[PDB]
Amino acid sequence: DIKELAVETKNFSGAELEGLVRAAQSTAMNRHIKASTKVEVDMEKAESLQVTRGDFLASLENDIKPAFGTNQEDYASYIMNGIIKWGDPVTRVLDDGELLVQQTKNS
Amino acid sequence: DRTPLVSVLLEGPPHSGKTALAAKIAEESNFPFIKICSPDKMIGFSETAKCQAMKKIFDDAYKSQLSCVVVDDIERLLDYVPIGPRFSNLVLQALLVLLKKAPPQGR
Ligand SMILES: Nc1ncnc2c1ncn2[C@@H]1O[C@H](COP(=O)(O)OP(=O)(O)OP(=O)(O)O)[C@@H](O)[C@H]1O
Repeated sequence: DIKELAVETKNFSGAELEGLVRAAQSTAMNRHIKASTKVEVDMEKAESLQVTRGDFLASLENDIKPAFGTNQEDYASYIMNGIIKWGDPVTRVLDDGELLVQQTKNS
Repeated sequence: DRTPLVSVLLEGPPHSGKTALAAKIAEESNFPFIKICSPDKMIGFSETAKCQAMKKIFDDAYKSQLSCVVVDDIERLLDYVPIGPRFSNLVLQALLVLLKKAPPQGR
């Protein structure tokens, strides 16, 4: 589904969007090549090539990384153990943050 | 797994023989990478040089799966003297910042 990728790929430029597709394509072709003692294309299943969502997800998580803005590598470090609701104040703080951001957007 | 960075302070009166104990513990750690940062190799340096040297020593420790580092005679490292008092602020800030920087994930 294109919409998922469009939403998820934030801060990307055109060139990186092309590179993502290229890397995704490479994966199946690699799935069909066995290179252990001599490069040997199969050709017994090369008439069944398909590109699935898992290839896109893996390529997103491993190969291509944008060069602008904040990405997952930062949020991972700063929020190391996540947030746990141990009481009331957490919700109050988050609600105040929501109010402030909404005010900034609208006013 | 939650705490990839721990630290401890050995303290006591003078001539109690503490640096030797730290060296013994480090040697018994059996970690692959062991380094000792001591003022003995920074005589006459300006504070900027000290900052850079400490930064380099620490950076070298981010490229291993297990590391142990020893800081020796902190007071001499800060150039402290009771009169005034008089010390180096820049190095103190460097240390304070550098005791809570987690390494690259998984080390
Ligand atoms: N049980 C022991 N514990 C520690 N050091 C010992 C012990 N037995 C012998 N030694 C020796 O005593 C000396 C201790 O000197 P050391 O430099 O460790 O003291 P220090 O506290 O660092 O000195 P200072 O406080 O004056 O800087 C070393 O030679 C060490 O090998």
